[PDB]
Amino acid sequence: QVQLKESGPGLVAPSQSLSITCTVSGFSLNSYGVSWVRQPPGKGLEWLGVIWGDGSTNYHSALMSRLRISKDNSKRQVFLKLNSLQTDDTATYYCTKPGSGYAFAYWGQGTLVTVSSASTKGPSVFPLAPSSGTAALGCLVKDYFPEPVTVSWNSGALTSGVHTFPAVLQSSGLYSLSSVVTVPSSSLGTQTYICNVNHKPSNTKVDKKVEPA
Amino acid sequence: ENVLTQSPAIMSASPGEKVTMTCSASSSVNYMHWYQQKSSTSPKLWIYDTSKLASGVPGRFSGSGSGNSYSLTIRTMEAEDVATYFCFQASGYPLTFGGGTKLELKRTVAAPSVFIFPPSDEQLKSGTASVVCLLNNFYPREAKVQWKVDNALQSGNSQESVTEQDSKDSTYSLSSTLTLSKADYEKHKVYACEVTHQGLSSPVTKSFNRG
Ligand SMILES: CC(=O)N[C@H]1[C@H](O[C@H]2[C@@H](O)[C@@H](CO)O[C@H](O[C@@H]3[C@H](O)[C@@H](O)[C@H](O[C@H]4[C@H](O)[C@@H](O)[C@H](O)O[C@@H]4CO)O[C@@H]3CO)[C@@H]2O)O[C@H](CO)[C@H](O)[C@@H]1O[C@@H]1O[C@H](CO)[C@H](O)[C@H](O[C@]2(C(=O)O)C[C@H](O)[C@@H](NC(C)=O)[C@H]([C@H](O)[C@H](O)CO)O2)[C@H]1O
Repeated sequence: QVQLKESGPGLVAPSQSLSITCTVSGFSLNSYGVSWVRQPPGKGLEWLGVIWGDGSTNYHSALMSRLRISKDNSKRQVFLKLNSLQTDDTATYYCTKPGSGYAFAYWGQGTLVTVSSASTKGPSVFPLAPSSGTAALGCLVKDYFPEPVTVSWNSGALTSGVHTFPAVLQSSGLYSLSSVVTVPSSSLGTQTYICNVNHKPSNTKVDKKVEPA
Repeated sequence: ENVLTQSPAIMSASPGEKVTMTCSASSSVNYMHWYQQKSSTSPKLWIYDTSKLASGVPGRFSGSGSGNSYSLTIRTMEAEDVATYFCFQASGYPLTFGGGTKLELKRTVAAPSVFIFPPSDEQLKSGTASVVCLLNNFYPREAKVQWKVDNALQSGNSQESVTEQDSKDSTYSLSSTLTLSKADYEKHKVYACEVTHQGLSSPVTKSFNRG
């Protein structure tokens, strides 16, 4: 089974360099090319470059030679190095394997890179308590930087009826979001509801139990 | 470079309706490929070599074209087809993507369910009050949410967020968050959000009194 996974920094300062590793399995890098794609926030897909099985490379010229791709077959790793970052390099970066038609048949999950000189901030998590039969309850995830945060409920056991809202940028320059779920009011006496919040840039992991006030 | 342009940029289709979207290239290509992206997670290969479906793609999808002119067609729109679709050429360098067609499902009107949440004691402790109004599972997306504090309409102190269409029921949900300092929060008693939506005969108000 073909698999790719990116690992990179979430936050990098303007004029510094971006380094991302793509770790692969299920195919030999000696035999197959790996491309890189990015998606700026709210925008479309941009092809950045490729390293072929033979190690030859091709880059989008718009990058002004700031990009290099390299790889080490025995480590099963492909490396993106992008120099002299500016604000508009902020994007989700993907590695991908060309397959059928030379189109991108398998993709990594993507890693969000934000270009900013602002400090990393972990979120505070607060409950959105069910009111005193369908009940709504949730978590408010406040004042974090950069994106993203992930939210699950009961360690992934609760998915039906969950809505995790896109983050909003506050006037402070920090993000906030809420996650809510609707559940039967008759479950409130027997079922514990915990939101699990992760902010990887700050290594923040919060589990917040949400109960009637 | 071979710039790819997609039309329309945004479209909506009724359930079961035929959908067609186009990709135009600035220079001729031998083959066009297409991806489906849902909620900004990894794109999925959908069609390759103009008309060949990727594994697992349902038969209601097809692709066609030649030269500079390509299209993607869905025989019958289904709720699971709500996504953004991107064309892509790999016939010459640089490899290029079109800007995307966002495809939406036009379903029936559904009124929101409305909930209001006061700030937690924990948050007040630290000096800030966030009051949250939730609009759950509604259609269409257009909704008006107004905050009133002691019956005075608020302005400039709230922000909204809206989900993508739900994968199965195709509705939206929306939050509106009112943010005040603890001090300003304690200058008032009644916090209310008023929701106007085409699914509701008249506006729906949810409120609480501090206490
Ligand atoms: C061969 C070639 O020129 N490759 C180019 C590639 O050209 C394509 C491309 O532009 C597509 C459009 O996207 O159009 C043509 O291809 C047509 C169809 O898309 C395609 O599906 C079809 O495939 C046939 C196949 O050829 C038959 O063998 C098979 O039986 O049936 C299928 C399905 O019908 O062929 C159609 C044309 O007849 C073009 O030919 O374009 C890309 C850019 O997008 C590159 O320019 C490709 O060239 C690569 O160049 C580098 C050097 O810069 C390398 O030489 C690379 O070779 C390797 C590699 O080192 O990575 C050699 C490896 O041995 C090989 N691995 C294996 C297991 O064979 C890999 C591997 O093929 C690739 O990494 C992709 O995973 O390639 C060249 O591929």
